[PDB]
Amino acid sequence: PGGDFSDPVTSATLGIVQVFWGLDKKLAQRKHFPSVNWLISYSKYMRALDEYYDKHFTEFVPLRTKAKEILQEEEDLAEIVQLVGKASLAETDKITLEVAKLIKDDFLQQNGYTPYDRFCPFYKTVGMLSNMIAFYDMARRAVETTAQSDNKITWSIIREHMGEILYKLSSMKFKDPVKDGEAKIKADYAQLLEDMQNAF
Amino acid sequence: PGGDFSDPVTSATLGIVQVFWGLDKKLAQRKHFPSVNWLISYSKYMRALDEYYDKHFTEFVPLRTKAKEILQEEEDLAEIVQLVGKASLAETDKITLEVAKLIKDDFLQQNGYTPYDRFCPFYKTVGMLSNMIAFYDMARRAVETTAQSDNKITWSIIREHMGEILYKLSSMKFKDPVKDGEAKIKADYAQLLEDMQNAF
Amino acid sequence: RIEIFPSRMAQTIMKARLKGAQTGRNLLKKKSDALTLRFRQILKKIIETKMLMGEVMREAAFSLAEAKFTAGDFSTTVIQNVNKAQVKIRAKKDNVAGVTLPVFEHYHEGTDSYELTGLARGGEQLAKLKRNYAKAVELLVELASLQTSFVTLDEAIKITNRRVNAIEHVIIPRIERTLAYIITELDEREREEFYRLKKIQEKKKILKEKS
Amino acid sequence: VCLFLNLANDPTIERIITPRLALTTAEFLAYQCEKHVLVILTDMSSYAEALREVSAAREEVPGRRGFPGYMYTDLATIYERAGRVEGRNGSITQIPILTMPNDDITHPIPDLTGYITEGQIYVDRQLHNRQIYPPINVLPSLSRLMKSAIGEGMTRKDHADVSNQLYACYAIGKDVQAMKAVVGEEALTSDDLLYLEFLQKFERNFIAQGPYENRTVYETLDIGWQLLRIFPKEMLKRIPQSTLSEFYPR
Amino acid sequence: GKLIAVIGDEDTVTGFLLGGIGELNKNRHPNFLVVEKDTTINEIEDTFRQFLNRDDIGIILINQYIAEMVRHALDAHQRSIPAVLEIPSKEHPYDAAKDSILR
Repeated sequence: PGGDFSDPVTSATLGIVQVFWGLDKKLAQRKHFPSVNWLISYSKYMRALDEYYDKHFTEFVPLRTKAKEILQEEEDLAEIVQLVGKASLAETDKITLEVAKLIKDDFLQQNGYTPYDRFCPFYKTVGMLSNMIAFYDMARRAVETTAQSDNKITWSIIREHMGEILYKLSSMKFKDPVKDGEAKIKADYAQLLEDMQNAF
Repeated sequence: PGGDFSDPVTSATLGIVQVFWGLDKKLAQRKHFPSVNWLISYSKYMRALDEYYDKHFTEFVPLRTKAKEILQEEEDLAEIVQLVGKASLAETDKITLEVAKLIKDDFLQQNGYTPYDRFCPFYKTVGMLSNMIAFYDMARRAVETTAQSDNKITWSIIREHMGEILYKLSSMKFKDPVKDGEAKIKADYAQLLEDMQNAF
Repeated sequence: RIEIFPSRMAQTIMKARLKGAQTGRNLLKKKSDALTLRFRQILKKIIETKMLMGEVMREAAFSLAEAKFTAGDFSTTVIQNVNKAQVKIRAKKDNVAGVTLPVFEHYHEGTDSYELTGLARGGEQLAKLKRNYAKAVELLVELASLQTSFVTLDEAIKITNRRVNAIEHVIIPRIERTLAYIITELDEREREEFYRLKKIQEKKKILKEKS
Repeated sequence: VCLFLNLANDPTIERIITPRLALTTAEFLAYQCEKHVLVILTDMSSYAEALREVSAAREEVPGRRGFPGYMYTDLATIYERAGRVEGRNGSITQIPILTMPNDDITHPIPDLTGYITEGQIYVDRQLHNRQIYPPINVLPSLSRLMKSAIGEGMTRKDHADVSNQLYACYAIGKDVQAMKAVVGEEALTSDDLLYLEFLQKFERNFIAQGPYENRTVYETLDIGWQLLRIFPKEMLKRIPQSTLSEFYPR
Repeated sequence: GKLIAVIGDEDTVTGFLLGGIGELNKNRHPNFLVVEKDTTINEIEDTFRQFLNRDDIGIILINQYIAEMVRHALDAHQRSIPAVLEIPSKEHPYDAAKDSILR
């Protein structure tokens, strides 16, 4: 009642169940579907599933450990922007807020009535997550290795030069089940553009 | 720790008892022992003890009236420094923030397992309090009457020059049970030491 | 946006958090008025002395013409012979409401590099053209002292004006709608205790009526 | 004095019959023997726990915060035994002294007496820890029938204006007292320095008076004019010139 | 910042060098720049970048007629040091450039 999770029905249920998909109303006041609040939600089959995950998708457990770190790093800095402002941030934090905004818009948002996002098989899930985190790790080396000395990459030159590549990252959700093997290739075909653009 | 003054056990008790030594949890988290905070604690046997205090320890009553003023003058100024900073503070105000900090570490702090602070007699209590407020009264005397014409120290040259004398005030809680005579004359020793410094 | 659980003790805690935030406005708003009042009076000192240096530099420019009428051309003698500076500045510090203001102070380590300029034709129009321009750099340092105080004040009164409004719009309404949640949730416990205690009294009359 | 004790040992049912006893004798001395009686009721917060205790003895269900629902009627039976009547020269006035729990005015003991009484006097812990007796702050305190009390025939003519000016300068002087902390002792002007020197003498000479000094209402206004004389003219805007011309030059 | 810099004009700098603000350390640069009729807009922009990056320069004097060309370069400079002033020319009187910071 009232969307409050301090309820004798809800709080009694959370002591019994293992998975909790907390739906947020503010994620429904904007059209962000599904509305699962990634901060308060949890699962308890983590240790029970990684024995399945080192057999079929052998790279996915290091991915969610960073993707959950990026989404919490955004929330710890979102309270700074509304009080202090966006102009006073560092460069390792402005790359954090924009990759996490790419995760919330491409990976987390999912239209249920469109013909392609009404069902997403798990190779498409691990596939499009493996490129949005490698892009986060590649943009880390552009800031951390060239740190202070040279007139370096400061991420303002990234967003104007990667405008074709960011449009590839924001369009990975459009892969219908009319292709199965080609979607795994285009996940790496988008990666080879991501491979070379950090060199140039 | 809880239901500070609105709790049926505590609220019914304070309408009956005369003395209330309120132990603070915040002083206990910073390991300030004893954790009796001086703002919400009270005693009501202050009119009944001035007949005893005008007979046996006649120095005491004008000191306890002033020592409670300095402890709140720091409290009303502690909320100033955490908002705007110490940089625009006055000089009659900075002489409160050092002596009140000298009160909270020398006078109010007391170790119950240390073999000399496990029981502090009342001549030792009136003794070290009469020096920490005479130090406050002489330093108030220096800054106020000599102001804006004479080149009098605005507390920055005092705090480094009294570094041996401020060590004598902070080490005054160490005399014991192995003296009473020596402990009494050392308070008069440290008082005549300060009378030469204020003659400068 | 709510913060913590209602206990009858959190209400006194949230009123203490509200009390510091209510006095976090007026203690910081009046700082933002003390900064703006000096910021507005420096701008009047900016505008007044900027039309005052325009008259001094006009007088120094007419002095220049006079010197050239008397004394040849010095547009290569003066330019070539510079080695060290005769007028220098040292940055001093000032403050208003704990905001450190950079300010400039001028001083002359005077070794005159134009001690002998002219000296055969002119040299009387010089050392009063020097006086007309050393008085000009006397004023242009004093104007630049107000320039560097003006430019660092509004970039330090913007960060104070944001800290006031972040309290007024983000922190104070969040505490106040937290405190409204403490009141209605504590009223909902009192009806639960009222319904339980009235039900006991209704059952106590049932056993009394049979017995 | 008709002093009525009631300790914490003697029964709690006797706390209910105690102000009914005290106001019965204060209705016989006032407008049955025709004299002015001042009734002091303390502690009026300790009355209501006696009212709460006999309520649960009758197996009655407690209302808001444990206190009974008829407490606004029960406080009305003893607060409204006051005032003065038509054909009788006596009167009766009440000062019911009560302590608010956890300094909360939203509590029903200082709230239900606020709907029915005519102004409040505040004893604060801010002035008490500053060693000021009596620790009464006058900014949130108010007397709703003080316009009627004072006047020309009643105390003297300047009472309505010296209290209006002493309240104004204390409010302004409290605001500049924080700017000495956060802005600077040098940045404040000469007039704001004068409000600083007013507040240091207002809290120590006007409010602080000691537990045995009986200042009359004429000695009170003379101390109030000494603290207004430190200000020059044309700042005392609450006092008209018809009374400011006499009392200021002295 | 201990030096005063001047970009000025031809008649402007020879009055200010007579004031005593010129200084030549032969390693780094001269602290002034005479701007004549046949110098490009780029050369004014490099020396403006020189004086802003130099540590000893605390004040930058410049005529506003010369500052009208490098106006895009000095509208981006929003620091407290070095101060930049616009002084009037022999021909060109006055008004613009700091009130962009305050309208």
